[PDB]
Amino acid sequence: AENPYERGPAPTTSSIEASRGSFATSTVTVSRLAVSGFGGGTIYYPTSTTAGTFGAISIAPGFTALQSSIAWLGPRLASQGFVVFTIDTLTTSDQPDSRGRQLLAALDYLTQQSSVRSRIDSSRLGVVGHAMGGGGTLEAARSRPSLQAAIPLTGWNLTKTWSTVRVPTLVVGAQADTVAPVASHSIPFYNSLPSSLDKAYLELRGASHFAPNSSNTTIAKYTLSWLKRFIDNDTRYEQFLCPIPSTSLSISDYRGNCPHNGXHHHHH
Ligand SMILES: [Cl-]
Ligand SMILES: [Cl-]
Ligand SMILES: [Cl-]
Ligand SMILES: [Cl-]
Ligand SMILES: [Cl-]
Ligand SMILES: [Cl-]
Ligand SMILES: [Cl-]
Ligand SMILES: [Mg+2]
Repeated sequence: AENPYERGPAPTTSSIEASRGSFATSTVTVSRLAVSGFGGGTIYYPTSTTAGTFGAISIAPGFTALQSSIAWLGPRLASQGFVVFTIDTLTTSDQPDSRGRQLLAALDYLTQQSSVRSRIDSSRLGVVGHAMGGGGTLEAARSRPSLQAAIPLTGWNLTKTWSTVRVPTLVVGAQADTVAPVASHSIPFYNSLPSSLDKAYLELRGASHFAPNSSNTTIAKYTLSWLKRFIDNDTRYEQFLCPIPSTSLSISDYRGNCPHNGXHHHHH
């Protein structure tokens, strides 16, 4: 294809909302004892060897949480054409800066040492995270500007200013979140990102802090579209991001610049 990184069939509303994409997937377990730098995890990967190499992401949980809290993202994203590494942290009490470093240590294990490293294009990587792990994605993106995408889900971080981030970032907030309220976390994060950066804010209507821990089609479709657009440079997914979505039962607020790779809109 024109885009060497394009994978899978042309997307539709149905395909980006489905619980699975078109790629068969498998898993590998990485034990705590096999790695240094992070708490092990689970690799979800496309099994096909005829489609080319894939981009990859690491995903981190929040304070006290285990990888089971984010596991549903594994098959859901991997089956759309990504290697997805859901990790445990060294301790459940690790703070956002530590989670950020562990996201990066996990990506380096994935691309340099893991059993699927040959299936990955190590130049096309991203980070996703929930809660303090979402705070970790901003920490990781700030440190590693070569990342292609960063997605904090209901993120928590005492640092509110992210004006040096150069990684395209989708900030996902939960409107009713009382643990990491959007007014003091997600929205400040989004507002402090550079005006020149490809970025978006997605607010889940009436959602709690725990919405990212259960199957959620709105989180899935926009996470997928963002990862496709920026890890794969896949302009077939631009249609779902630009013009920005209108508010709905699932979406209470959306902000972002359009078009990508080139003005800011906001729907409330
Ligand atoms: Cl539609
Ligand atoms: Cl459709
Ligand atoms: Cl491995
Ligand atoms: Cl870098
Ligand atoms: Cl700050
Ligand atoms: Cl809450
Ligand atoms: Cl909708
Ligand atoms: Mg890119």
